[PDB]
Amino acid sequence: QLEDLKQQLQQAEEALVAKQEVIDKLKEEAEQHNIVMETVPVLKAQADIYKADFQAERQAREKLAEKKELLQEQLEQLQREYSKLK
Amino acid sequence: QLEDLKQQLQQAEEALVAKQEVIDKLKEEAEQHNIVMETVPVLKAQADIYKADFQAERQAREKLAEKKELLQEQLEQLQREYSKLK
Repeated sequence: QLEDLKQQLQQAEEALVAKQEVIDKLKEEAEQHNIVMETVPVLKAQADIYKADFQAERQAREKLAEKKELLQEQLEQLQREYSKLK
Repeated sequence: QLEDLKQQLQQAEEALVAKQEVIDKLKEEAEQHNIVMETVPVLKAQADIYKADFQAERQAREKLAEKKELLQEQLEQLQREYSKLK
């Protein structure tokens, strides 16, 4: 009854070495994974900065386009008004 | 002792359940990591699309800003010419 236990205990003792080595591999991979993981909030923040730059630029171009068209009309009307007096 | 051995055997059998779940946790985290990693080429593609649109937008804005400045000078100049005749 004692020898019977002694064998199933040494078997389980080796099975803990077998499982600790699996844990030790997965943990080392986990640290390599984490450094890579650090990059993701950085790429996300970069994508946001480029979207905002584009959106601000687009807004500026549209407003600028409106003013130019407005200026052109004023210039044409004024050229016509001036020609009448010269 | 038979009693000492009994405890050590049920504290090795339970320690294998305790180590398998450490393995099962690390493996489940590994799959959640790989899912976050898949986002990397997506954030990179997004940044590139926005970066290109921003650059195309900046060039159109800079051409529009050159024309608007020219019109403004043409307008202030014509205002000066007109004011001379009243």
